Amino acid sequence: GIQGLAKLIADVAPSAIRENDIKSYFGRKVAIDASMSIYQFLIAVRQGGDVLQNEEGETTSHLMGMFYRTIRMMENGIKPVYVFDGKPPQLKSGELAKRSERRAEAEKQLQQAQAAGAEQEVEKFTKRLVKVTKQHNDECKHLLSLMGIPYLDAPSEAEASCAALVKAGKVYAAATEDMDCLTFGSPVLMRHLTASEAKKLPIQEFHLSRILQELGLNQEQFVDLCILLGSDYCESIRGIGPKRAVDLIQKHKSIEEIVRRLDPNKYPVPENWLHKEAHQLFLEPEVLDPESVELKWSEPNEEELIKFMCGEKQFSEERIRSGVKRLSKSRQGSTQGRLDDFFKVTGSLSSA
Amino acid sequence: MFEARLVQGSILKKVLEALKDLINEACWDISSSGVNLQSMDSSHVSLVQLTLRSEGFDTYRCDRNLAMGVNLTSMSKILKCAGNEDIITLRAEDNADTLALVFEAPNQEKVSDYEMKLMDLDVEQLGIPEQEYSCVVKMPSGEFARICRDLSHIGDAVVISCAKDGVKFSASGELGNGNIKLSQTSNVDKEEEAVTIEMNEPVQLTFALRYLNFFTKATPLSSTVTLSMSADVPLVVEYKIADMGHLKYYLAPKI
Amino acid sequence: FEARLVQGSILKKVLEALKDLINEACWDISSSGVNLQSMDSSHVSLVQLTLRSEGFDTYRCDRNLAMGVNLTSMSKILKCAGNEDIITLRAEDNADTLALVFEAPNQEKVSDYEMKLMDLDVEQLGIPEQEYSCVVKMPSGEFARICRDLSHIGDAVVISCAKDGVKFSASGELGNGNIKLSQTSNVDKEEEAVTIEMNEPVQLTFALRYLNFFTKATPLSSTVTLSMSADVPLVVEYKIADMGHLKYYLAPK
Amino acid sequence: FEARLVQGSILKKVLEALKDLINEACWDISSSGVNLQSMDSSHVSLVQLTLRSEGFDTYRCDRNLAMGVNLTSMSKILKCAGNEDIITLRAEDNADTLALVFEAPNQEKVSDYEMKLMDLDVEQLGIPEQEYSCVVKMPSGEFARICRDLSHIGDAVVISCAKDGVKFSASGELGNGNIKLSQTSNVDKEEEAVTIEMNEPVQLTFALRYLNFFTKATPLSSTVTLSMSADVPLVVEYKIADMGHLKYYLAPK
DNA sequence: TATATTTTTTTTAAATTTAT
DNA sequence: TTTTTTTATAAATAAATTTAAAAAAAATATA
DNA sequence: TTATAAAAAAA
Repeated sequence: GIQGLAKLIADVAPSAIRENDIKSYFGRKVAIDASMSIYQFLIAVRQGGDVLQNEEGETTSHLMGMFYRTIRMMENGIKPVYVFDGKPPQLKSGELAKRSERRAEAEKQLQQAQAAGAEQEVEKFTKRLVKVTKQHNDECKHLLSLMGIPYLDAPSEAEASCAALVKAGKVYAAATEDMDCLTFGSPVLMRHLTASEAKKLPIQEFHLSRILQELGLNQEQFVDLCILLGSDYCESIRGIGPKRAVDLIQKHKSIEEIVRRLDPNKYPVPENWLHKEAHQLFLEPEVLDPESVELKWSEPNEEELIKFMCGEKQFSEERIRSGVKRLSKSRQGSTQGRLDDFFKVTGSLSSA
Repeated sequence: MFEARLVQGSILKKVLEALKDLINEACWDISSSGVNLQSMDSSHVSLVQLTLRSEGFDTYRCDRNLAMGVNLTSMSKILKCAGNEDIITLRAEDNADTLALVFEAPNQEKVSDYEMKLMDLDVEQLGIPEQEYSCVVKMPSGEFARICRDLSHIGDAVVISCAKDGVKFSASGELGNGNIKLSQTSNVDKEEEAVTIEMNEPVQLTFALRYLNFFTKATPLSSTVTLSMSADVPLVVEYKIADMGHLKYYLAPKI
Repeated sequence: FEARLVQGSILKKVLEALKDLINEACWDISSSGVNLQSMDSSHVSLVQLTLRSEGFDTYRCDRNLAMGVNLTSMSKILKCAGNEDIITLRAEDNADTLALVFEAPNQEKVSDYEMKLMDLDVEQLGIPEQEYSCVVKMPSGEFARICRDLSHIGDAVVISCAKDGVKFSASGELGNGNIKLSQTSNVDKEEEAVTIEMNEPVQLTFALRYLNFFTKATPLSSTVTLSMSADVPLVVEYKIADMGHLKYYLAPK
Repeated sequence: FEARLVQGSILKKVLEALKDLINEACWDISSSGVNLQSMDSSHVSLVQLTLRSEGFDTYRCDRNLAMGVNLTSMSKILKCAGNEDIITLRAEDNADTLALVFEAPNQEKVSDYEMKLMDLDVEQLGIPEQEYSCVVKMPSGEFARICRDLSHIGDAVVISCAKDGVKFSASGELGNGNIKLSQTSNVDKEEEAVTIEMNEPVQLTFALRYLNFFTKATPLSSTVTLSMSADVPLVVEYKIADMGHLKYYLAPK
């Protein structure tokens, strides 16, 4: 959760963003932050109010949404892996307390909104407060196991494990809407992987190497800039926005030289700093070993998956059967390789 | 400073007709050795390694190495203005924001001095090793266009099988299985209807059909298609222009 | 079943004629010919086909088999064949694949094509062989001119028969149209012009979308044998030269 | 009114020249010949068609008949006429039907064709003969390629007149197009030679969609007469072979 | 047979409710 | 004179289904 | 996790 970094890339270096279409990633192994997907499907999938459930009162919008999105990405040749967030770090707790205060005040407007009688505000502040549990991620990993599509459990941060997965070459690119994966160290970052059309949502492919080439920076330089735009792991300056962070990073290289040149009368310096441990955690988080995990996209199971998806969820079994048939049809097809792994780049060529 | 007078302008017209729909924006690498192009597809499957050497040009001179960025849809739309017998002169100057195309018909009087605004394009050049391809199939170009179109009528993949007796173009689709077989036609003397196959290892590879249909728009350049390929090596579709250079088309295999 | 055509452009023009009229057809392969009876997608126009066995080069038929073929798919596969291609229709008794073998006239390229056959066997409606009052044996491109140039102005032609000439009368909303031909039994030109065998007058209102579907068989035959009577569907013969014939039927409005 | 015409391709190319510009117009048919002075559906360009009665073969005309035809509809009627058919127009006093009769060259097909006309407002603009300072006599194919190939660059052409030759310039997103034409003073074939008569040099800007609609008339003649002067409509004249002319008009941009 | 040139198929991006 | 927190706001979807709509390959016509 | 228009504040 980085404040305005997408606007900074869209203003400074438009060549770093390659707005592609959903079928263009037809051979790429893709690591997905699964928590963004579960939060996307537990908010948008609604029918005028309550979350789309079964008759047992079990929340099951995220399973049907990930079922549709994941089979629509096997249809376009994406081989995904969903990386799940585990225990949050100690520096996450300040923004977690801020988000808990936001959900508490959203609970307060939900308390005064049920007595108001307005049904739009009730479903709106039900969309404002969603908390994922162990049971949602457990049935999410169960559906991924029954679809034959692998899941990875991060020890600290799923964006950090995604950026460690891309850096080890196990997957081509990280898939989150966040700019955290650029900070944690993924060279290629994908965005907006939904099931939509060409005009509606393009795929914002963020290349970190193009960002570091255009800004003239490297990995520890971009982390300090990403702190100065207000990351969740620390607190930025009140007087320094995006463009002033660009000018001060291009003036002072490390963040300690920014500490070595400030005035407290003009620029309000936040006391009790967290930037050293935030820099040491964005550079060096604790993650899983990506070389020790083999990624296999196996054949989807059929009868246990249809009894799991309809015996306790009361779902349209023909749509589930057609989705497993499309996953099994598109899984066994011949994938098309690229020319990036056959011929190597000897140098770029600009315009003159 | 870059003056490239080309008498047979139909060659450059057919090059841009071939290149208008595969790649949409290419960077022409102009050197003193000749006009070159090395640009990939937007989906990173196909590569257009185009060269046009300085010997076939009627009047070619360039002071330094130049790399203009050209919208190829725009260059095809401005090169459709020239006829099939126009002498086409490429003119670019110092700090070239525009490229001037001069179409002078020999028997007629039209001095068609067009200009084209260039593009701010930054693409990459890739080093191609001079590999010894195992199965090299020299065979007629309109036959290759017929094979690629009539197997794209069935499906989306052609499984090219090569052997000593001939090359087999098999395409599995929803209608059925179309196995186009060819024979080695070096025993029967023909002037251009010759399937000359130089095979070292029997290769059996699968290629796409949208990119092969994009490749077979280069068929009015020459009557020879040099299908150079090997096992897990990308296919080379070379259109050897008799005047200068060769239009080489690269294609990654399907797995 | 193995039918080898020296002139495979005949079967190419047959499937270019029947690619848009009927979609799925039942090729009733006889021991002495290739037969087909099917109706269109709206079940109003009847198509009859007969490809005789002596027009083929090599023909064998060990069993009377009725293949069910989507003609759009086999038309797309016959679009792969050239206009000079030797076409062999290999089949299998147990396997439902029609191995279309297109061979080049020179011995350098052979192109084998299986296709997937479904099962569509329905009750064919056998026409009774009856005498026809007005048999117009007229050239094919002239009839293509009639069908397209009267479908430009209307949706119905009201064909009138007479001894001196046949009149194709269209009275659509854009205007009136009366194209009247002239009787000539190979008198002036080198091939056979409009020959009318008229006994009783014919005054029937017809359709033009189905006649536009009918006139796509005009590269097969040089002549069209329009035979019709009062309140019967007309017979549009496309007599293929020493290979067989192709019929079309359309009820009056 | 009756106007037999042994070469129907001229009237066919007239109606393929005017069906894109004008939807509905009044054919001012008089005793001196067929006249059509009408303004298009977008109300920008004026078309002056004059077909003289001396060019027709059997022309008779009683009064001044002004019938309002539909150009797309009777263009679809002239689709039925071939390249070589003899077109015989026919009309009456009390009737509002433009009876069209097409005759074969070998006299075997008679294609009667009536119309359902409707009345329209008779608007006669009547641009007088302003003295054009720069008159250019271009071939049909050269002007067709110039308009059709500068139309891909921009929607506006810049025509420049000089003693050495005419300059066709066009700008836009597609760079800058700029075409010279050297004035060949009767040294080549006279159907190919470009002759310019210049009094003062003329530099004007015209649209290119309307010029594409004008240069659709290029099958009619081998010579196009472009007449230019300052702040007047541009004459794009198509001199039909001894059968009057066809003049277009376009205000400058 | 290029060279366009309209017709007409073929996607395909809109805009609805359902996906309980 | 732009920039920057700083607000209290808004929001995270994809298929079942037509349906009007815009291209994109078919099939003439023509020079 | 976003994305906004809006607005006082400030370099």
